[PDB]
Amino acid sequence: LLQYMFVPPGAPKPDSRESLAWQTATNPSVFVKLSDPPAQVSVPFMSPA
Amino acid sequence: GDRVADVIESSIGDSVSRALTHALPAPTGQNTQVSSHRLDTGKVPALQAAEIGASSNASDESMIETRCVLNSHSTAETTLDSFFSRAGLVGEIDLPLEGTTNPNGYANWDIDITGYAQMRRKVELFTYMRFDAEFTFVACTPTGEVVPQLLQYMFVPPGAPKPDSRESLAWQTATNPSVFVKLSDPPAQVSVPFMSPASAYQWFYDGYPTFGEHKQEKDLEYGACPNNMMGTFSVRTVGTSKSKYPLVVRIYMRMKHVRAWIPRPMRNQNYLFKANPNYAGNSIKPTGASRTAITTL
Amino acid sequence: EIGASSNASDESMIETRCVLNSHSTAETTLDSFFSRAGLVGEIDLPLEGTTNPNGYANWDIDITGYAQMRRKVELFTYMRFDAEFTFVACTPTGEVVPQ
Amino acid sequence: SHENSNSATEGSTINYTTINYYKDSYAATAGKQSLKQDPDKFANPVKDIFTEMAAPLK
Amino acid sequence: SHENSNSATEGSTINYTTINYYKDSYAATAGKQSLKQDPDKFANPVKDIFTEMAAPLK
Amino acid sequence: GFPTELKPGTNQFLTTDDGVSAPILPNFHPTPCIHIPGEVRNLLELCQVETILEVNNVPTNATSLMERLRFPVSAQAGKGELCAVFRADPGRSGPWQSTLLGQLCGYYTQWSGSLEVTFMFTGSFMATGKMLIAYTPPGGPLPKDRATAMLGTHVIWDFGLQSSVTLVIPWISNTHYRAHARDGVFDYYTTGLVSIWYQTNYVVPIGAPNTAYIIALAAAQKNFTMQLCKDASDILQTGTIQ
Amino acid sequence: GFPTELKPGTNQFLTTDDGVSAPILPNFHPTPCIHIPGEVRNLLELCQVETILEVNNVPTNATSLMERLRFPVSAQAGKGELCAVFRADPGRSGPWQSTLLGQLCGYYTQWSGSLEVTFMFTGSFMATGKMLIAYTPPGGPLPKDRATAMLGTHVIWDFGLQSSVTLVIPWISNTHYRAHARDGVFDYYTTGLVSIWYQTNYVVPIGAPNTAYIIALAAAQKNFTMQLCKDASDILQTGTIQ
Amino acid sequence: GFPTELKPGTNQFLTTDDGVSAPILPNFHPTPCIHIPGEVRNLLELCQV
Amino acid sequence: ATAMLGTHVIWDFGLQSSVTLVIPWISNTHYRAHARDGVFDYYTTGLV
Amino acid sequence: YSDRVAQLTIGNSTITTQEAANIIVGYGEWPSYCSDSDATAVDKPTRPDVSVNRFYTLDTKLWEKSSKGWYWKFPDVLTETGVFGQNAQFHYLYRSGFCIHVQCNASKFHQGALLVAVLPEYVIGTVAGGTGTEDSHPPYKQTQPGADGFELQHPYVLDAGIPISQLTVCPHQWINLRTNNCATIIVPYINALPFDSALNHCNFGLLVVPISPLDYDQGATPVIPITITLAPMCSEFAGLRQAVTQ
Ligand SMILES: CCCCCCCCCCCCC/C=C/[C@H](O)[C@H](N)CO
Ligand SMILES: CCCCCCCCCCCCC/C=C/[C@H](O)[C@H](N)CO
Repeated sequence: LLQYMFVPPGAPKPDSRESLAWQTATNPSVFVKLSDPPAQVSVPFMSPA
Repeated sequence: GDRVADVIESSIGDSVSRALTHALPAPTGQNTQVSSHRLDTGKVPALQAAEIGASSNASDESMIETRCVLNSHSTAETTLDSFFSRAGLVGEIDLPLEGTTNPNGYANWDIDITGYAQMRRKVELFTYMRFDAEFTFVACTPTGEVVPQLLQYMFVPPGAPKPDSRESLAWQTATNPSVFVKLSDPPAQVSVPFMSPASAYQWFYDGYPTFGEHKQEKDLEYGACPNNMMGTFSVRTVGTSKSKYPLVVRIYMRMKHVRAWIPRPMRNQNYLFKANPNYAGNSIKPTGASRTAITTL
Repeated sequence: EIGASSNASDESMIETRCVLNSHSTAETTLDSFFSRAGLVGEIDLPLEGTTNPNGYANWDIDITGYAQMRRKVELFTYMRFDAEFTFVACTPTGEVVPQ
Repeated sequence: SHENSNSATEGSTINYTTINYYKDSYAATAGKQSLKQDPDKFANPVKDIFTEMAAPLK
Repeated sequence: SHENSNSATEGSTINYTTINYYKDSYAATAGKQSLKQDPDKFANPVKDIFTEMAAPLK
Repeated sequence: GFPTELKPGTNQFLTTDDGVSAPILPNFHPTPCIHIPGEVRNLLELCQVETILEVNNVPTNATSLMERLRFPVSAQAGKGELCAVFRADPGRSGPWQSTLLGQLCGYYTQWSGSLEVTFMFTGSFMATGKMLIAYTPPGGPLPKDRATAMLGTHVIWDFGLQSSVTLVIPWISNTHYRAHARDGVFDYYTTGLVSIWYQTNYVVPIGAPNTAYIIALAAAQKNFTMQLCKDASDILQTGTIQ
Repeated sequence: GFPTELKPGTNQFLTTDDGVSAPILPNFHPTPCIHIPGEVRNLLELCQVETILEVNNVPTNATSLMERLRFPVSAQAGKGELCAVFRADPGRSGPWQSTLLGQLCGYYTQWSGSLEVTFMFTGSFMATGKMLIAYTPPGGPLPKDRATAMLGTHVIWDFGLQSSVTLVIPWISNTHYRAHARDGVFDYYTTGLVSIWYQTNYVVPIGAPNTAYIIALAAAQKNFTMQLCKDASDILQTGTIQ
Repeated sequence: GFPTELKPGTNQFLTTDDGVSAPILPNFHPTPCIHIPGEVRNLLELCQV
Repeated sequence: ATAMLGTHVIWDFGLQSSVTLVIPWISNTHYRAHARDGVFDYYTTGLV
Repeated sequence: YSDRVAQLTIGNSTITTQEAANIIVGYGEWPSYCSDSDATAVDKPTRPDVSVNRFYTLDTKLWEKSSKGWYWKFPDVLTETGVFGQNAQFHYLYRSGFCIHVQCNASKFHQGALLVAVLPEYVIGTVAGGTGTEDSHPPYKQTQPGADGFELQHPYVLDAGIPISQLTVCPHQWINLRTNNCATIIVPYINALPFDSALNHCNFGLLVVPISPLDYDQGATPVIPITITLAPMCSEFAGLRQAVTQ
């Protein structure tokens, strides 16, 4: 059971396998099993330019 | 005359809350009109009195010659729904084979959103909040392995019989909601309505829930509003013989249809306990980083 | 003695204010009170025991035999309803097996 | 009578447009929201407002 | 002739609005229900009702 | 085929979910529903029906159990002696637990509205008497004496042709709803205390009993509603049936 | 049944996905929402509310922490001495980290718009003084002297009946939005530097203090918006709660 | 629920399939697209150069 | 603390030198005879 | 017309001031009586009006050159004071907003600035044994100080983990000695309930705390007192019983 987490610029980067940042109270994260088919996500254009 | 005048005129019982301000639509950020130089006496925007208690009304058009800007930056990302519709960790339930913790494949968790700082501080920004919820339950082994086990999550509202055994009679669930999931299946997800007796949940109850004398005994019940104590949460194995695998259940809460009310300053000290704003007294930290001198960077 | 309940309203027992009550009574209906799945049967198929040992069990359908679902139902004498049955299968440890 | 009206935000000023499949409307999506603000409620809750151009204390 | 009418509550006073996918209507949801009550059936099944203001035994 | 994604929640079995499922019997028709007297449509219809309030609590000795349904009231040779007293909380233990409202409340976590407790005097016709019956809202202790009892909601009851007076204990709460008040921190949702004093005396002529009994019936008013479905507070099974 | 294909993404749990899921409580109705004063509808409503800008940074000695909320300003016996200076970057450490805007900015990666920093003078009424307050846009170093400081956006502040002047630091960026400028390569999104000089002097009569304090309040203008949701820059937990 | 059969092809990840998938950012709005000189709309525009 | 419980006025020293305390006609009778100084305290007006 | 000269008359009370800031209306919302659609109790409430709706002078702290600041918890401040507190004791349910007039005046050769703030649901935390390993709770005299109020343990942290660095969110008003000499805050009934106990629950907390310290030369006045005055508005009481206290 994996957890992919998107960490936008300035957000707390995980420094451990069990870091406190894995609570994901705001920044997007996905919980997938390897049994499940590939996780797929749509992403908007998010540059300041 | 008849009747008395000080009753006729009297505004006693006036129902509607007199609004000093109405809300205007702001889909885009405010546009900026063009500005020119101004050398006058009497018209002075920059000078203000903070004593009043109001924020600076001085607009940038009157502090610097400005161009025209058709601002179409959306303010949608900064709404209570789109700020709180983020599933965060609110609970971790452990079911080890043999340990100090629950060893019989039945754990009870009195539902407390706090106990996890990130989801807490974000929520603690407001004093009163009213919302529906979307709960997700992730089950696995302490290594993250997926195993063929069958759990039973059961919602036990206040007053309902709490399970005292892995094979308790309360697991018949004739009325109170329960969910039957395999660990093979994807995370169970459930929508939850706003079920407080009050119009909103409170993250802060400045008082006691009981009457009488408040000696040093019943002093720990200070700050305990039962209106946002929505009962306990129970997990099964299921029975009847003990499980074969170590299990971990993580609860995630997503808020929808959110309506917070009065704003609150934002925690700057380490959370230490659930439903209790205590803090380490000798380890008092500044709200932010600090530098060596005010004249250096 | 008559056999009727108190017709006395609170407006005539105490000076009362106006209350626009909008509390819903939907939660207290026979459908929303009985649309709760409860335990009504447990069928055992052990490998070898006193109970059924050949992987075939017969259960004459009896809602009772489980107090919680029973007492809730026993509130009324006559009931008429459609039903939605769910069958949960596993091992005595709760393990899922390819059977 | 349409469907159930048991959303937490029922009867509010806010105009939501949401998606739902079940009879209970609180199980619906967060959905699209109406963008209305009122900064003066918190930023300027004074009784007698003076103009931007005006000297507040006089 | 529309669909089957084999719900247990068929032909009753109650007005249900339910969801269904199969031809047999008894496989439908519990659905939304009409809120009607009749307390007097059990709470006041007397023959000659007297007023609230009245003395019952006279 | 038609593109679909499976959201979290699949394969789960929510016991209270109102979905559909496959039918075992194609074209089966239920036997026509004939008329049956006294149909129930809403549980509030039953909650307005009065039932015995067991204010007298004495298990001694499982033979004198029928005494639990009545008050002892007698010719007090004093003034304003306390007769009886009990909690107004319906879902709490234990006098309300004999009432149909009490058990039906046991299937719901939240309630709201006024309640009615009707007291029937079962003395002789020759027996007379006036008694105060006080409802003291949340806060405040057991009224030590009658003088500091009447300060709340009360009714003066005169014994006569009409056996029963009804004390309406109006919905007095801070919240719109009350969860069950039991029995520590959850006292926040208490309804209060009902006490019974002698306004004057239980007065009897020469040839009639010096002691009589009072029966208390209880139900909910018409502004009564219930909101959240819980399991019964007590499960009646030990350990396996049959 | 109806032909369907499962696209990649099934069984995944996206924590920010706005889908629906099964309801636990059929026909449950939330208790009616009474009126509560001061409802928040958009976080920008709170971002326009001014809060203390901690420009003075001294942890010494965790008892003199309250000094962090104010400037020292005194009767300089010179010309145009530097008073104080700080970064205009709101999401960066550290003076803006005391403001409500600073923390709310900590929940967003991108922002845009003008900002306002209001300075209140807390000296005696007898104390007077004029001071320059300069905003130097990105590029350019700390202004070594006042003469090469005024070359940017600045305001001349006169002490008087109105305690506070407000320096509006207008939205001056190349991009439409600014990510948090911290602290190496991401200096691309810096907002600039705010410095405070003595325009003339802090002048006092005979019987009044030679040293006074200035309080700086900060908030966002009305052309302010935020765009991308991140976690809080600092998590407040070590290591387990309760 | 609504009766469905799964046709062959489920759980497959076709790298060129133009389907939809879940969005990470609710109500995110891309920064407005200013004017940039010389936009390409079709690769044939470059093939004539 | 046990003085303010009656009719009172908070006076701030400033540009206007004088505040005026209006002691309103608070009597049971329509008129007051002179209150001096024993039994005739019935007609007292009070204390400032 | 002027902005700094104000007069506040409620019931038989009257406050004058010549050196003030404008009046703050709390959350931009005037205090009001409870509608028949928000209320839930069926009792006909008492609205005593003039007798209880009036100014009360309850405390006067001495602002010394090194003070951490004080606070009061509403409406526990009046519970033993006047005929307001009498109604709050004999009754179970209570509803009111307040008109707080904090006042403190000095010379023109004094300096310093107070921060008057009304923080709803001001829950107070304890120093957790200095180290953080003790789930202790505040005594009754700290959470419900009443008349005399309570001095802050630490002012930076607001004795609750929250920073005073951003207290100016909730309705506030500065008392800066060189401009104003009094603050005035009008709050409505701020609660998720139409009524509450008034003894058990405290709707909000008044936080009077200096940020820029009081200072003065060797002049002829070192005793500078801050005085707290408040006045209940649109007061309602329901659920009558015997007299009950703390
Ligand atoms: C199937 C299980 C569903 C469980 C439903 C639980 C919903 C509970 C909603 C959250 C209620 C507010 C949370 C409590 C507040 C804080 O944790 C403390 N009480 C603070 O004092
Ligand atoms: C695929 C298997 C479906 C099984 C269908 C069984 C439906 C039976 C409906 C319930 C009938 C009433 C239950 C019996 C009542 C009590 O248990 C006892 N008879 C009481 O005397």
